[PDB]
Amino acid sequence: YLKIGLIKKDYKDLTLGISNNLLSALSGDYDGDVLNIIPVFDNKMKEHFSLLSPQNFLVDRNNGRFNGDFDLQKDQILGIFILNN
Amino acid sequence: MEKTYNLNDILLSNEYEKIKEDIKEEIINDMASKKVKYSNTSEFAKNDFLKDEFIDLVVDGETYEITYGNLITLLIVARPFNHFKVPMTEDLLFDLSDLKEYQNYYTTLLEHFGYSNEIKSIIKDVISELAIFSGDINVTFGNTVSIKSLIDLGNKVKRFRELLHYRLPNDEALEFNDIEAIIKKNLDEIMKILSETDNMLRYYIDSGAGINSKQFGQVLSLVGSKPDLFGKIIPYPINTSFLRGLDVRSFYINALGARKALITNYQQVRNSGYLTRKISMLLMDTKLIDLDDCGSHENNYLSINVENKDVLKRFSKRSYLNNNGELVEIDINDESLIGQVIKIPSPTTCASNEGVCRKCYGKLFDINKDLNIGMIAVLLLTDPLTQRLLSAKHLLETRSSKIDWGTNFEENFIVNRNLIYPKVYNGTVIIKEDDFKEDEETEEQVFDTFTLKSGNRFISISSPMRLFLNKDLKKQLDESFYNIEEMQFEIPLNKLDEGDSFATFIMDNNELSKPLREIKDLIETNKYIKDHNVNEVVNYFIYLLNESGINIQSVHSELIIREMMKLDDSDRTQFKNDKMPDYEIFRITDANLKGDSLSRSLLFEQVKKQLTTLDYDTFNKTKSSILDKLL
Amino acid sequence: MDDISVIKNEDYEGSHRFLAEELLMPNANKTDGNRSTMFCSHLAQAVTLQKAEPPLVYTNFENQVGKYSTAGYRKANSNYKVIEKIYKNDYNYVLIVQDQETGEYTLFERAECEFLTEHYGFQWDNDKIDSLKKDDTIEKDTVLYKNTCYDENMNFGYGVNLNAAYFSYKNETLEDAIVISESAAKKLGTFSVNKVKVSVNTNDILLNLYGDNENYKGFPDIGEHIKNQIIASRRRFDYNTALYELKNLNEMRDSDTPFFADGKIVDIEIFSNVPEEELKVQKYNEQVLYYINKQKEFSNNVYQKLKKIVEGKDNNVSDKLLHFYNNCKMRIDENISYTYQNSKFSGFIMEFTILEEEPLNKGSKITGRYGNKGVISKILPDDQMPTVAEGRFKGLKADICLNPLGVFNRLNPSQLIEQELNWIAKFIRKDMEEAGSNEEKVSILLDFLNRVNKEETELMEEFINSLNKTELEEFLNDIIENGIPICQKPFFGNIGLDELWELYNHYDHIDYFKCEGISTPLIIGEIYMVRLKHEPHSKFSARSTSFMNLRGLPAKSKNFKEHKDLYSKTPVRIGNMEISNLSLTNEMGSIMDMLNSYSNNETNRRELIMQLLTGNPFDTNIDLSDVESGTSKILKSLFTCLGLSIDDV
Ligand SMILES: [Zn+2]
Repeated sequence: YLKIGLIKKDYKDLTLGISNNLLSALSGDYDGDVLNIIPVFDNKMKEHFSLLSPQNFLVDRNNGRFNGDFDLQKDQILGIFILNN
Repeated sequence: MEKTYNLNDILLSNEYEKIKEDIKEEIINDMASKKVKYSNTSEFAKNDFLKDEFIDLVVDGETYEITYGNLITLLIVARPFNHFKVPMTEDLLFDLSDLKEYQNYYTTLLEHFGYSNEIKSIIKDVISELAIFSGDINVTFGNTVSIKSLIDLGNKVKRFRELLHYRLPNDEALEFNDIEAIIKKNLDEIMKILSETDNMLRYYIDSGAGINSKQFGQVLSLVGSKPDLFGKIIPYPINTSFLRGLDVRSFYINALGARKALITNYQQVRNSGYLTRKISMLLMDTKLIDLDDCGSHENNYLSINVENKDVLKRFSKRSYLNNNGELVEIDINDESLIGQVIKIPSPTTCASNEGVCRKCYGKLFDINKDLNIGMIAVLLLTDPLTQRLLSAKHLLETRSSKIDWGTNFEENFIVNRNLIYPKVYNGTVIIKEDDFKEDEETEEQVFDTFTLKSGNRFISISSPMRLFLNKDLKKQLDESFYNIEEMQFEIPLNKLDEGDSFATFIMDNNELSKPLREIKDLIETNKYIKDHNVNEVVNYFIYLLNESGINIQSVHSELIIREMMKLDDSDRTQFKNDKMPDYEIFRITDANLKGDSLSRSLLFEQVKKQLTTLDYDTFNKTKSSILDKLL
Repeated sequence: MDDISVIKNEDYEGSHRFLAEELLMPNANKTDGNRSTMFCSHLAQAVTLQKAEPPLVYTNFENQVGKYSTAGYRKANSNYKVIEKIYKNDYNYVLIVQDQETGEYTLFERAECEFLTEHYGFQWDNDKIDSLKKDDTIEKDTVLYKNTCYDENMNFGYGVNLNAAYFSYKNETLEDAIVISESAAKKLGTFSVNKVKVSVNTNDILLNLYGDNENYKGFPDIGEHIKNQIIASRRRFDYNTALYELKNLNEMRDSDTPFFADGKIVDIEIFSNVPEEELKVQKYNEQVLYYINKQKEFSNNVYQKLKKIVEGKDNNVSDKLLHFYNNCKMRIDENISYTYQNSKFSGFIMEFTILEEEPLNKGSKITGRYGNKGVISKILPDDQMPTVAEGRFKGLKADICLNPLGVFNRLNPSQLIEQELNWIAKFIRKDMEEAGSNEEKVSILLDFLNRVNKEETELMEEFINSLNKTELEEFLNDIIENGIPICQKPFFGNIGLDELWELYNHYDHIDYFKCEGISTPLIIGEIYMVRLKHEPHSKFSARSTSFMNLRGLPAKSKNFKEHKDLYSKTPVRIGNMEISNLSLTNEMGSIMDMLNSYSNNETNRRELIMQLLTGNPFDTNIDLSDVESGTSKILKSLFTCLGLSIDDV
């Protein structure tokens, strides 16, 4: 359950700009495969489907701990490692 | 850099954001100004960056010495204390150099603020900000892969060049397991050289990102033996590395492996959806109720064997009965439970028909009560299993097993790869006519026990692996190498020219997908289910999960197994009685078909037999489901 | 098993008979089988490039592939003499020729573009056939028209050469993504051709979308370009609605049917079953009458001019020429009737060929020759990219930037090899430029080549010795600026690790480039890049309300194929697994409301559309009815016919 924050200003550009940390939860990569978008209109439906928001998936349901799928990807890991070590 | 920073004062001050940005700007500008120098040797060059310089941090009145980059990362990770205006606590601190601990911090954060929605928002904010700064570090401090890096490291360290130019000795005979051990030794040495010297690839291998030991070792050193499409180990190994070159035979082996990978992917695309569909359809209706005690009998709580550490890891936020007789939480860190069998309140023994109680699910209830439980369980089981299957078969690997050929065989014969060679080309090999049996997969004749006569002595040999005789000797077997009086084949080794193999054998490696397949079989084949009871199926499930490496908590697996079983009474209250009620465990397909829910059975499989025949007792089904609303 | 024992390495020595597609991949010895399979698929997924260049690092088997593929060039196998040239359009004409040896008569047609399927096609270089006039001579080997993939000397190139670097650009290269400069984006442009048919009947009339008050044009002329992305629009005419709807025929109305396409017209063909007199009366279809008369005049010309050739008993006419003459004679013949899909059509049918140049966009996939797939993440200004500011190579910028994380894990070392060889080639070219003696230049070049591929060195020695001094100077200069060709054959003749070791130890001066603002010294070098067919326009779909099926449930329509719609408007399916995953939220009521309002129930859909159309735009709260869904009705009817009826307990 995601939120639109920007409308792209170019008619030629037709690509959903998704955050990198979202890749692991989707179990997907930038191979060009198409993702499906279903807009949610009703406010009650918004509060009901908010359980699929990234915040609710931050807590890994197996261990009750932080989900590593929403943590840093390997490139971000390289950056942070260079910075701190 | 100001040498001293007060952590709690920066966190409480409203100038926190601009201070973070100023530190970030200073670090990135200093990195852009300077250039990295690689010694490519054991000694490390004098590269002075702003991130490497140390600073003193004042936290709760104590001084901790950390780096400047550690400071800016700590400020990013300390957003909750600026949001809530609460002082930074020294227990909420860790080694910012070790990345693996970061997750732990986050977890503690979730526990420290009571799993508030606001603390979750702050975690997401910290992740976003840290990612942006990671991108900045990556663009300013570049990352690059090139061949000249390895070439220069080999220039400085000759051992690296020797390993990169390594070739397995074709002068002397080598068995498959020795080849595998050679690959492992040389690859470990390569990784050690990469970690112990200042090369351009040091950050990759030390960060664990961008370097896989097996693939990178295939690139640098020998590739090794590769399997066939049918899972049989191909005899001729790939001596040269991909960078060094390849041969036409090696190219054929490589293309065959690639075709195997594509075929595997194609078939798993079809299998995964079916498996996950069955399990999800069964576990969709699992529920939870807020009742502390369901009345389940303490004797009815099933038992589990704490055989190893992983089995103890499966049970977290799980209850167990002490020797006083009182229910008490399980602490995973305690090793006193190992080597013991413990009876635990289990979801499979819950006596509430409305839903699982707080006791049988555990303390995790409050965490997972927002979402559907059975769906969480089925997803947690189905994602790693399918991903592991696909990745394991896509990563073509050889698992050669050591063979004890025997004293007679080893002293009178010589084995090299898949080839059997006579030490001396004299004497005669006698083989009994009946012992030339037929192998099913080979569709050709094989001999397992043969006797060789040399001089006055007659030796008898039995081969651990089936042996295919050489083609030239087999061609003349019936014409001139058979004695009808004795009903035995006598083959003179004198006829065989030197360097010609006496026989050949095939070897099948132990694929990495066997425990995962056993998981799937236990769920579907019903072989283990019919003979065994719940206490042993849960242990088999946990043991197979450890064998496969899948990390899923045993509570979800217990739910998966619970939904498969059907009570003969079909009433949960019977679990409140003294002894376990009558039940029968079924396979995943039969569970919902033989179940009591109309919607999950009609919308699943075998609509024809359900509507036409009463074999599934479909007309008697009256139980409700959420899936009923879709009808 | 031991079957592979039949493969003898000695038998396939100095041989490339086992390689097929891989022949176009340099250093195929070093790449893994998976990446090679990806390359074989990419060769099919490749698109024609307007600025195609021969590969800098090549296998020399590429020109053979170009020659034996017959779809890009046309060769007049025999010696011909141009009998005549007749013009259908300024962009399309026809050449009638005669074999000087055999005496048979044959035909050659020209056009600006060729269409393969869907929106895929390419432009032509018709300069050789356009230079031909009447009574000219065509030789036994002559390229009458060629694709852009082939250059002037028939060298074949399937992609461009781009300066690349392995770099992490603000985490925009995560997984596998490419950031490319605008200047490099210009070189990675392709053609898009579409054959769109608009059918007009007596009921519908065209709209004056193009032109002024004096001139009525419903569709662009041959040379004109498309405006507002609409080829035409048609209104159904009925006498009851004619008084108000027909007025203001210049502007669009909600009742009109529009047809969408973008580019430049290059050929229009109109087939009319209407009597020509009625078209003469109608002002709105005057342009159709003009083009109809143009086609009829072209056919009259071909008849008048080729009757003697076709009907001469002591003459031989090719079957193509005979069929062309017969078709034109049928078109000029009286009582001619055209049928589409085995049915006589009312009115007329217009077929437009539209050609445009589509450039590189975000989401477009470009790959190399070693299975290195990549999706363009950002197209950035060429200044806002790694620039080197140290040494002789100052001012050089990276055309593309690739992910460096898992280059080793992908088991494709040939990428790095090509980059390294073009990188050292840069230094060789600079050393050549600094020298003032031509002999010194050829000495440096032959040294480097002998270090790489010896056979190319011998061939270049022969080629240089054969050249005139002015031709040698041109050769040297263009090599200095454009680049040096290096030959790395796929399996035999490639440069291994030890050869690169020798090259790196000899040229001691060569070192990593230090770039502005980047701490890590990196390497930039030219590698080959090809463009794949998959693109953001390929699978884009956006449906709000579209045609409903006979069962009252949403379903796809052929409108996008007929160019009646701009985007697909194709409905997504919510799978059973998707329902299971959505069931994580225990609000089954909201999921059922979603499915009912979007698909199952008509009343809920109408209510949703009305709430969104009128009410508060920023706060949308809907109340839905509990009327049974149409899917439930279909289920009820089917089970009733079965003899069973589901009833709640
Ligand atoms: Zn219970």
